[PDB]
Amino acid sequence: KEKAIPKDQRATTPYMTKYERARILGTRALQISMNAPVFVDLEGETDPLRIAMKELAEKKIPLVIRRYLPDGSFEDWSVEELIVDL
Amino acid sequence: TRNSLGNVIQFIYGEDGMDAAHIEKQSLDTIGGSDAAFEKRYRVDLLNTDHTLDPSLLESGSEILGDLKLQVLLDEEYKQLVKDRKFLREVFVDGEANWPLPVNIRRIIQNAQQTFHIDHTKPSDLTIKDIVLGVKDLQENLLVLRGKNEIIQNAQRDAVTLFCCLLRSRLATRRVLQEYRLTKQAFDWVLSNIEAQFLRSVVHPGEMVGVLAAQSIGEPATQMTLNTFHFAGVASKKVTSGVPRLKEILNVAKNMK
Amino acid sequence: MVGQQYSSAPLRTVKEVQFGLFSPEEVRAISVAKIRFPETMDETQTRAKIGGLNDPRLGSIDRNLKCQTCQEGMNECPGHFGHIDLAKPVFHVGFIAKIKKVCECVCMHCGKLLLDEHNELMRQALAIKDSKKRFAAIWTLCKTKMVCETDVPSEDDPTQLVSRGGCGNTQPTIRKDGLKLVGSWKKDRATGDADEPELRVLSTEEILNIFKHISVKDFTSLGFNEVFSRPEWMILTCLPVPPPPVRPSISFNESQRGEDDLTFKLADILKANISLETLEHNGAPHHAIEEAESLLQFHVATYMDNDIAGQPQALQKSGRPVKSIRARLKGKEGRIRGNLMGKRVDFSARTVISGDPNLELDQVGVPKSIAKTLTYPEVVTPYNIDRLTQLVRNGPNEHPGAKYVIRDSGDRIDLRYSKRAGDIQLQYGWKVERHIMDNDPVLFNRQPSLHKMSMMAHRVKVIPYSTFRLNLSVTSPYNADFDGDEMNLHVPQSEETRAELSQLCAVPLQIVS
Amino acid sequence: VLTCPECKVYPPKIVERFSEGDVVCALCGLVLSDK
Amino acid sequence: MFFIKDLSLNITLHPSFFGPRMKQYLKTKLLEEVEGSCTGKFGYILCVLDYDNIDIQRGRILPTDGSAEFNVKYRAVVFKPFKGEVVDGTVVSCSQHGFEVQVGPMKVFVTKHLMPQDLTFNAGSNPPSYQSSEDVITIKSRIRVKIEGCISQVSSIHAIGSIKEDYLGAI
Amino acid sequence: LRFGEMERDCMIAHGAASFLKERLMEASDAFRVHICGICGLMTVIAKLNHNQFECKGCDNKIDIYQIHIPYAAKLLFQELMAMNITPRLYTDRSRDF
Amino acid sequence: AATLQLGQEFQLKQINHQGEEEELIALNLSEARLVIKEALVERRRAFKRSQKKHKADDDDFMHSETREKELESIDVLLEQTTGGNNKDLKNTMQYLTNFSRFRDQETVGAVIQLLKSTGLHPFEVAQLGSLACDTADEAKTLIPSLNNKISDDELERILKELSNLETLY
Amino acid sequence: ALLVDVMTTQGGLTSVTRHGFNRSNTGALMRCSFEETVEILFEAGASAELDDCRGVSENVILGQMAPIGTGAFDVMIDEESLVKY
Repeated sequence: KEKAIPKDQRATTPYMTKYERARILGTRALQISMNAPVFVDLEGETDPLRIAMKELAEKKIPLVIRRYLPDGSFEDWSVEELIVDL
Repeated sequence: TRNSLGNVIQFIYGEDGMDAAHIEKQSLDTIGGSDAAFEKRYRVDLLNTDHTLDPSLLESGSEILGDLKLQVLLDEEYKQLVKDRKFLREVFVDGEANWPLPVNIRRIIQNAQQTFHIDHTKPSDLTIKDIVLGVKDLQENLLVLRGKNEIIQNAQRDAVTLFCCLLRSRLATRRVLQEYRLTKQAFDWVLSNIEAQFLRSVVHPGEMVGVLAAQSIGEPATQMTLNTFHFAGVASKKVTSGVPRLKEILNVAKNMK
Repeated sequence: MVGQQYSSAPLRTVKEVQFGLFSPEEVRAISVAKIRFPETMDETQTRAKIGGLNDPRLGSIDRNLKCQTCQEGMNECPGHFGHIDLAKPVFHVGFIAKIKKVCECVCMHCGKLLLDEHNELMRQALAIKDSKKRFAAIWTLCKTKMVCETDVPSEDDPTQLVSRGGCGNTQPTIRKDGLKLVGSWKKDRATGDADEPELRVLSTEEILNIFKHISVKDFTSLGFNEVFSRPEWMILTCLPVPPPPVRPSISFNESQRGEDDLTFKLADILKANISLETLEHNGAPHHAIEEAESLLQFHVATYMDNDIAGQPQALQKSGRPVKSIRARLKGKEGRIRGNLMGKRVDFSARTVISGDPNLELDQVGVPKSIAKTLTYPEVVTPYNIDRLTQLVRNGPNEHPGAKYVIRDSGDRIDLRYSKRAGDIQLQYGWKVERHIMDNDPVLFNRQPSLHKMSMMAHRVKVIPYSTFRLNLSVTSPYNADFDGDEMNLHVPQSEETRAELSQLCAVPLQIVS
Repeated sequence: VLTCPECKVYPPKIVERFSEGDVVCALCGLVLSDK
Repeated sequence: MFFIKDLSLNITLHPSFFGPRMKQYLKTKLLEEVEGSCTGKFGYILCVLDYDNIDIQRGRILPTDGSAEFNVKYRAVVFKPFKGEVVDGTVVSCSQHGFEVQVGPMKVFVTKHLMPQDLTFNAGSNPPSYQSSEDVITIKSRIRVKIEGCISQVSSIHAIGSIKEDYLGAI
Repeated sequence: LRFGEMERDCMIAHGAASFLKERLMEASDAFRVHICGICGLMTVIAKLNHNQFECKGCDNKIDIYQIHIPYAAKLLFQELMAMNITPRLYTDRSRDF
Repeated sequence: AATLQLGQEFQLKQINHQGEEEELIALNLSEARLVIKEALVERRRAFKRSQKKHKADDDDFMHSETREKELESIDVLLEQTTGGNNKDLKNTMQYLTNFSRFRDQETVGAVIQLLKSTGLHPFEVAQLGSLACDTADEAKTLIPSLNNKISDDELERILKELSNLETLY
Repeated sequence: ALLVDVMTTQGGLTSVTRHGFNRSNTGALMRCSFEETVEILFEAGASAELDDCRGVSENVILGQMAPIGTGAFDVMIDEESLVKY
């Protein structure tokens, strides 16, 4: 647990890349398509990808991204606190 | 920028950390031109009749004249512009002005003029203090590297040097009040839009830049064969260039033709 | 979900690949069947001879009988290794140069390095961590000391001689003739004899004995390893025999088995070995023994590499060269560049293109039959069970429809033979392999794929006729026109893959190159 | 010997789908061996 | 032999169980999968201590299937013998080749070559047993067996023991 | 259809690892292999009906691992080992042993 | 473990999750049976408390009149706590109950104190708690580790005292 | 700029051939991928060379997920937000 960086000493970008966005959407779409509970008010949609986008819009995806520094340490960022451009 | 073993190839990608598709050709206006044109364009003086602001441009033009703090700020700005001219002429010894850079400031200013229906026939409600402080703060709010020790600070200033030079070149006080005639609302809008469009041009970690660079270099190499022999049209210029020259550069041949 | 079976061993991922070399002890311990006969299959011509090349303990490739060692079908048996014992040690064709180089750098009698810590140049060489340069420098330095020094001047005082235990004998000069390593002794001029270097072919067993006598400090200094890479192992004594998976037999009919080249070469190796053995115990003259050893060395050398410089090529009975192991891996079509970096795939199509001005920018027209052949494994959930049920009822001969139904347990029901298009009731977690339907992402490309923008994603629209459809503005990134060009279509098979094709490679996102 | 574990009918009726690399029982449609 | 050890396990939770009650599902999965199992590295898994004090680790969603894998550490009481161990046990079945003794959850077999000749097989007795001058061994008779070897598979461990020396048999 | 080297390079340029892995292994040739945890070789004999796992050379019946690799990689490793070279596969957490 | 060959997996010094060295813990039939019974009844009490949260009799289980009543309570406990899916646990518990030398906690504590007062190895102590030997030499032969380590008079005294401590059924 | 920096990063001019890149310190399978396969394999065996399986080629040979873009990070579950709902 020595690798983990304290929240105050986080020196990575506070925006989320396109790769992280695509990975998160894919994971959430798979979990929804495997009958996982939905955290938002579904309105007439039957596609897991669109419901994943909808959950992302209200920032309700309960996932955490771990970013690997080259030496081996890592930095943990919640999906709620990552700024997504539109 | 590193490799599979962890060896650093570049301490920053591209030396400024910018994506290759967020970069357009823009002209640095400080380099070229004679000293008289530079002095007329960028110098403003509140005590000499030669270089005063016409009071019909600034809403508070009558009262500001003769002040002391304002001329000190303008003098600092002009010293900065002079140092920028010296540095830019040190870098590009050829004197060329058009280089690729992020953010098209001209289009942002044109959009501000078109959206707010700015009428040039009326005085503007801007303040010299506000213009200078706003430009300096916007420079303070441009970030590519977010370290905390002095090394990262130096690296980040080195990265953003040239863009700060262009930004100072376009947003000079006389240019704002006399050439654009922006109001306070349009000025705030321009500053916010510039910061937002800059922050979206940084390169995304995870990008495989090696294969991108290799493909970029070696795609025109395929078409290079056709026009290699144009120098073959000059018999007395039998100098290797084209496919064989690139081959010799890559092989690091010890016996050139 | 690979193997169609269950095992309790945990799943893990490879992190390191530590290379090395077999010791003969390892070859013996690993092997399960000491091959003994130059024949494969019995005199009844119905079963393989036990102890032959096709011993059942190694395994079988056929789909009826199972392996004797593990009792598993041909789709689960990896294969097990045999071994063959050699009468006399044989040089390995891939380390002759290294053997000679390390032989010239070590005394032929005392089995020790010609230098030690006293010399400054040895300190410089031992200061280098890079093994390759270290060995190269040590070789180019110590190739010129033909006599071992008994006493060396002391570092503190050049007038003081310290004995290093050297034998003081004279080392030869070694040259290579074909597969033979011939030495020449240049006797000292003070001996009174002429300066005629006596020539002799060095015996492999003597060289093996010399190498076995080297120590650990010299192990590290030369650039070898104690556990994995001893030099004594560079000379062959036992030859491992690969299982029949590596050399599969192609059977046209019940009694028509065409065997691989590798098994023919191995049979010849064993035949020569038994001939040399039966001449060895019969008290034959030394000339015949030398000739038989040369033949054995030739066969073993050309079994692995068949392109050796300065030798004839081992030919087949029809005149073609024998495809050795090296020729399997070295080519462009070999394993590395033909079966591990690029390979043929499933769920793909290839067809000519055409132009459609009514299609949107990022939409591709897919023919009907190509849409009826490729599929997608959709998961049955509360939101789709009605449409999926109607799709299953439709069957496989109608678009839209389905072609297979996978249960929770991994079993897969072919909808065509099972009358149960109108019978199967679907549950939560089952999978329907349905046809590709409008607005499904696909990957689309043209060869050669020179740059990033030549492989892009698209949304499907099912159309009649046999061509693909494209918008007339994407033909520039593809460098493609419509006078006969064919392009390739690849279908993703998951949700993560679909999201990657829709958020990364889409045509809208590839406009500013 | 290859038999369907659900029909339990002897002798088993089996059809090989070569173009799909499958072995299929001709009664329940179950897929027995692949590739 | 009963001992306390520290154990860990990797448990995969299906995506359909992703809710606020995930800890309960993990606890049920652990209790239902681990208790009563046998591992050749640690013998039979008899019991798990401090059920309320189960240690947990953050999930790591697998990139291939979406099932969340968790690493769970705990302390457990387990049973495992060693070479040369002597254990009391209960006779299970009687045969001419020897006998079988249940000790804990395991079986140790003894072959007729591994007992002194004074013990003779009586088949006419009900049940058939081994009779000697002093010791009589039969069903439900406490018998001490010196375990000589053990064979470990995925789900069980068999043992072979000998009583060839003195002070062995009925107690 | 051939998914060549140029295609692999283009997919690396885009940055889609999952598509690459699915195309390479799940769509062409996936194989499951038991490897020894001590010598790191493919010599382990497994009787799956009786779940009997044995390493003959090292006398191992506990440390045995399941790995998912292509089939051509297994062929390459066997052909390498048929010439007295040892490609010894190891696991991340095998340094403890 | 004739020569106390416990291996790495069962070393005398154990490294716990807290990282501190501890003496290896060995329990005989009585100690293990009492521990597992206590754990099972505690788990049952926790389950009942949880059920009451979502929405007296336990004193009779621990105090058993007879072996048969104890076995019936054990069966009820397994039905209400285990689910009946674990036959090996039932067999182990039956083996513990049928051949438990000591039923009361205080007597088991007395046996532990008597065996570990001399400071013998935990393996030997657990073996002595599991095995009842009439003579010291019988135990010494059946426990080769006890040879050369304990005086015969002390072993005889311990064995006689343990035999006296056995509660009559 | 990247190509030039790669070509002159080892203190000297390293040509883009086998002599320059296939004689580097990189992984064995990576180097044997092109034009000198069997000899590099022989040398790696004889010197007991250790491969680390971190480059693209080593993760393509073994059929795994290379750390390339979407594969450069790990996705993990946050229990706090899940319980909070």
